[PDB]
Amino acid sequence: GRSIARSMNRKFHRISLGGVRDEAEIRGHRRTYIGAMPGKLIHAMKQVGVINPVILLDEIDKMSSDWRGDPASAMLEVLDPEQNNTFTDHYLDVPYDLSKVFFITTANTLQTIPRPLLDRMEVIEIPGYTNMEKQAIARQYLWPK
Amino acid sequence: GRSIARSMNRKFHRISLGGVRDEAEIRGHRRTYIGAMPGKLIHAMKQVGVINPVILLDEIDKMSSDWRGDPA
Amino acid sequence: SDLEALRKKIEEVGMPEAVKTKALKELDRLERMQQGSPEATVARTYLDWLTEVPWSKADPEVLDINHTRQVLDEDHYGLKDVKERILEYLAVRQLTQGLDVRNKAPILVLVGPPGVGKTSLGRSIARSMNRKFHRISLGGVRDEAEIRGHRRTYIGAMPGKLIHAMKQVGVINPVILLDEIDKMSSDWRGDPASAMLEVLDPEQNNTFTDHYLDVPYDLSKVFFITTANTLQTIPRPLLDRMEVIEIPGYTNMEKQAIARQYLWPKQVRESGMEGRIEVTDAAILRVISEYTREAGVRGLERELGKIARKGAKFWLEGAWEGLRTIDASDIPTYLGIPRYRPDKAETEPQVGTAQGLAWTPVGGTLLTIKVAAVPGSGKLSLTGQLGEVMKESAQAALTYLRAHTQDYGLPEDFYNKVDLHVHVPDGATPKDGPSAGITMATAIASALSRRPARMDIAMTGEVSLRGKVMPIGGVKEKLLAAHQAGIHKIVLPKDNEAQLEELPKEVLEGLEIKLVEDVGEVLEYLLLPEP
Amino acid sequence: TNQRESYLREQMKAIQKELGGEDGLSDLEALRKKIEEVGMPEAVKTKALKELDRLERMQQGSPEATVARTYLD
Amino acid sequence: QVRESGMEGRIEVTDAAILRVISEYTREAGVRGLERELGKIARKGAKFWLEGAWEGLRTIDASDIPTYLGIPRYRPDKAETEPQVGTAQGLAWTPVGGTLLTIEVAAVPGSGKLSLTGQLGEVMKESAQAALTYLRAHTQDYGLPEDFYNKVDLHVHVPDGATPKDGPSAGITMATAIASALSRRPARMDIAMTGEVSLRGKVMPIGGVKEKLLAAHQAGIHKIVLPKDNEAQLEELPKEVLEGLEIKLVEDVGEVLEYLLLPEP
Amino acid sequence: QVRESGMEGRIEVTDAAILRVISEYTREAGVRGLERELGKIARKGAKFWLEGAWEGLRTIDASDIPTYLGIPR
Repeated sequence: GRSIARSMNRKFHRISLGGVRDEAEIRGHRRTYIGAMPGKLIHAMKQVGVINPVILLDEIDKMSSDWRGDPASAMLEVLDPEQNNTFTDHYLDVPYDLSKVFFITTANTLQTIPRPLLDRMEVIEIPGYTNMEKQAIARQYLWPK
Repeated sequence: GRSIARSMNRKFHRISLGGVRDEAEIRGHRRTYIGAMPGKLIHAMKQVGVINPVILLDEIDKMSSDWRGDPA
Repeated sequence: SDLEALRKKIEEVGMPEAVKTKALKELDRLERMQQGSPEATVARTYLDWLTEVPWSKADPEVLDINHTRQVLDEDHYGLKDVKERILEYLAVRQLTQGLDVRNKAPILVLVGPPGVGKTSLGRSIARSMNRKFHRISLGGVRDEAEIRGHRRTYIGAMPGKLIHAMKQVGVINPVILLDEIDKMSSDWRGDPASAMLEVLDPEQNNTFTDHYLDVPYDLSKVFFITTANTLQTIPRPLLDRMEVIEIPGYTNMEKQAIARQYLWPKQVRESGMEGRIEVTDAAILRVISEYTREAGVRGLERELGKIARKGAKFWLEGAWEGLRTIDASDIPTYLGIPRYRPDKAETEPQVGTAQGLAWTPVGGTLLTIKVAAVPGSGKLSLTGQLGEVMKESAQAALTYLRAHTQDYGLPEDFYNKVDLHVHVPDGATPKDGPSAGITMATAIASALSRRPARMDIAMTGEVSLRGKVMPIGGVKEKLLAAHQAGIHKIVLPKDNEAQLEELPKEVLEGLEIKLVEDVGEVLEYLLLPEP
Repeated sequence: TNQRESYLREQMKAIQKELGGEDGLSDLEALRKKIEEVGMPEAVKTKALKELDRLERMQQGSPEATVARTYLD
Repeated sequence: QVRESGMEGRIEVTDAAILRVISEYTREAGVRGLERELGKIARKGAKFWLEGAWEGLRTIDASDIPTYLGIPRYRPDKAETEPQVGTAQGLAWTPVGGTLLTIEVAAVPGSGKLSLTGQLGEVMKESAQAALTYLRAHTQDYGLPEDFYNKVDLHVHVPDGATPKDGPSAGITMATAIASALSRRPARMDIAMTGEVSLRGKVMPIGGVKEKLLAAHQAGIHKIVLPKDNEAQLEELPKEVLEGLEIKLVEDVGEVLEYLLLPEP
Repeated sequence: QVRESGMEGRIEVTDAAILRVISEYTREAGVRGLERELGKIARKGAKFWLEGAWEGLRTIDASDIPTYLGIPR
C-alpha cells in the first residue's frame, strides 16, 4: 500500500478499525458539551489537507458491534465512496465530498472478517520472510537503519 | 369576535402573533437604532380609533421561546 | 437634455394622482438651478424611474368568461384546472363586490417550480387583453435595497425589480414576470418580505411605501402574475392572499409531443432558425429518455437550447445544408456519454436492487435502495443520513415479512440472525412513513430469497403493519417517473385504482397497471423466479 | 471631495432643516392632534414629547428619527 | 359564500353534496379547511354560469359534483372502515381536532417482547402492556393460546404521536388493534375507540370526552365505547352533537373486548 | 366570595352545599381549587340573579348541587 500510495502521489495515512463497537463511534456524537467533535471519517479529513489521500484501513477482523446494528454499513459506505457522500453524522451533519479518497485495507484474519464485509475483496495473503531473506535485508537496510 | 364587536358597538381588529421567537417581536424595540420594530400587536392597535375594539389573540398554545426574552 | 424632457414628461405623460404628486414634488425638488445635492442626483435617477413607469396606457380588457376561455386555449395545449381558475378570475372579477382589479381576490400566482416557459404565457396574456409583458428576476434578492431601494438621504439608491419591472413594460395593467420570489429572507432593515406584501396587498400597493419612492406608488390596476420556485420558502406576508395554480409533469410520449410542438419554436427562435433545425422523433426520444426524467419542461428547454446553440454554431461557419439529417451517429458526438443509460439496465434482475417508485420534492422518482440482508446476528444496520421515517418503514416491512415468511421457503427466524444492511442512497423521504414501502419490501424479499428481480415494473405504495398497502397520494408523479424510465408496469392500491379514474388518461396511455392492496401481492412482481 | 459632497449634502440637510423636517414634524403634528382627540395619559404625552426629543432632529433625517416617527405612529 | 363569491343565487347545492364534500374531501374538526372546500365549491360552480345562463340556479348534488370535484378521496361516513381483522377504528383528538388514528399493531410471534414505532410514549406502551396483562387474564376465552407474552412479540405503530393528549385517549384504540391483531378477527364496524385501560383493566373516565365524541361524528362514526362516568358527563353535552351517536357505557375493558370480537369464528 | 363577587345578600349557601362541592368536585387540600369552586358557584348565582332579583336569598344547598353546577367529579 505504501508503494501504491507514492504511485498515486496521495498523502498516505494510517487508520485502523479494530475495537469499533458503536455506529456513533464511526459517526459523531451530538453537540451536547463544549469542544464536541464530528465523526471518525470526517475526522479522516482533518489529518489530511485534501479530499484525496491514501488512508490505509486496518483490522476489520476485530469488528463486532455490541450496539444494535453494525457500523459495517458505514464501512460498506466506505466500500462505495459515493455512499460516503451521504455520511450520517452528529456534530457536523455534512454530506461530504469523501468520494475522491483512495481506499486500501488490512485485516490479518480473513475468516473473522464479518459477512457484511466478506465480499468484493481479493485475498492479498502476505506472510513473513525466510531466515535468509531477513538475514539479507538486515544488512541491506535494517542494520544500515 | 366580530359578532361581539357588533354587539357592544366595538370594532374588531384581529391580529395574529404566531411563530414569534422574540419578546422583541410581540414587544417593541429600542429607538436607539434601526432594524427596530414594534410588536405586531402595537401596529394592530395603531389601526383602531377606540380603546374598546374586539382585539383577538391567536393560538398561544402554539408559541415557543427561542430568542433571549420569553415572547409570552 | 433630460432636464428639459423630464420637466415636460411629468404633466402630459399620464400618470396617477399618487404618482403625479411625487412627479411634481421632484419637478420642484429638481430644476433648482441644477441642484447638485446627492438626493438631487438620485432624484435625477428617480424621476426617470417615475416617468417611464407605464400609466394612462391600459389596453382593452375583457370581463367575459367566453373570451377568457379561448385565448388561453390559444396559449396552451391544455389547462385541466388552470382554465377553471382564470375563467373564475375573470367571470367573477365582473361579479365580485368591487368589479375592478383592486386586490380583493387573490392574483394569478404561478405557485410551484419554474418548470414551464413563464415567458410565453405572459406573452399570450399581453396578447389577451392587448397589454405588454415584462420579465424580471428577484433572484439574488433578499433586501429592501433590491426589492424597493435605499433611503432618501444620500446617493446610492438603486431600486429593486419592482420599478425595473414597471419601468421596462408599457401598459397600466402589465404582465410582470416576477421570477425567483421564493428565495426570500428578512436579512436587514426589518422585513423586506413586507415589501412584497406592499406589492401584494390592496392597502399598501396603492399606498406603496418604498425606500426609493417616498410618496406612495399605486399598484392599482397593475396586474400581478408571480413565478416563485419553492413553496415552503415563501414568506407569510407573501402567503397573504394566495390562490393556487398547479404545476403538472409529463410522460415520455407527452414530453416527446410537447418537445415537438410547444417548446422547439422557443429554442429555435433563440437561435434564430425556425425550421432549419430538424430533430427527428427518434432523436427527440433519444434526447428525452436519455437526458431528462423530471416533471418540469423548462428543464427540458435547455436540452434543446444547447442543440439550437450548436446548430447556430454550425450555421455561422456556413449553411452547406438546408437540412441536416441528425441520425444516431452525431447524437453521442454531442455531450459524449448521454446522462442516462438506456432502459432495463437499472432494471437488471438483481437481488440487491429496488426497482420501484420513490418520491422526491422535485417529483416522483425511481431509486435503488441497496439491501444487504446478510446472515449476521439479526442486527439492523442503516446508513445514508437516514431519518426516523426510514426505520419506521423498515421495521414495518421487516415485521410484515415476520408475518409473511414461510410462503417462499424462508427459515423460521431471520430477524435474530439476518443482519440487515439496508442503504437508502438518499437521506430520507418526506412521503408518509415509507416512500414506497413495497419497493423496499420487494428489495428485501429479493434479498431474503437471494433471487434476482423482474422486468418493466416499478412499484409504489407504503406498508402497513396489518399487511395492507394503504392508498397513497400523488400517484401521478410516480406514474410519470415510471413512464420516464420506460417502465410500463405500476401497481397501486385500490383507492389509487380509483385515483386512476381521478387521473387524466392522456398520461395513463403508455402504461399498464395491476390490482393490488396487500404487501404480499407485489412481492411476486419483482422476482425472476417464483420462489 | 468629502467637503464638497458634505456641502451639497448640507444643502439637502438645509432643505431638510427648512422643508423636510417641517413635513416630518407635520406627521408628528397630525398624530399629536390624534393625541388630543383621543387623549393620552399625560405621562404618555410626556413620552411622546420625550421621543420627540429623540425626534425634532433638524440636523439630519436619522434612521433613529425614522424609527421614532414609527414610535409616534 | 353565495353573497361573497359572485355565485349569488346561481347554484343550488344539496346538503347531500356538501356532506359528500365534507366526508370525502376535508374531514376537519373545524370548518376552515371546509371553508376552503366551500370556496372551492363556489368557484367551481361559479365558472359555469357566465358560459351561458342555462340555469339561474344550478342544482348540484352528489350526481354532478364528481364532474366538479371527483370521487370519494376519503371513505364517506367513516363508520365503515377497513375490515378490522387486525386493527380498529382510530378515535383521537389533535390540536386540529378529530383524528381517526387507526393503530397499526403487528402481533407477530417471537419472545413476547415489545417493539414500538412512531412518536410513541412509553407510558402508552405500558398502557398497551396493561391491556396485554388484561388479556393475560383473558387468553382462552378470547380464543387465544395461554402463552403469548413468552412467544408472541409486539410490533406497534400509532399514527405519528401516540396521543396529543398526554395520557392515552387512544389506549383502548391501541388495545383493540392489539386484540384484533392477536385474534386475526374483525373488530366490528362503526365502533370507534376512546379511553384507556387500568391495571385492574378498567376504562376509567378519560377527560375531554366531548372532543372524542366530536372525533366520532366528524367521521360519521356512530358507535362509541365510553366510560359510564363519561355517561355522567354525556348528559352535560349539548345533544345536537349527540344525535347520531350510539354510545356504549362501559367501565370495563372486557365490555368492549366482548363487543367488537363477535366474529371470533 | 359574595363580597368580592359583588353578590350581596342574594344567595344562601349552606356548609352542606360547600361539603358536597368540595367532597365531589375538587380534592385540593389547600385553598386553591376551593376558591375556583366557590367563585364558580357565585358565578352561576350571579348570572341567575342578573336575570332577576326575585328572592331575598337564592336557595343553594347540598340537594340542588347538580342544578347550579355540572357533574360532581
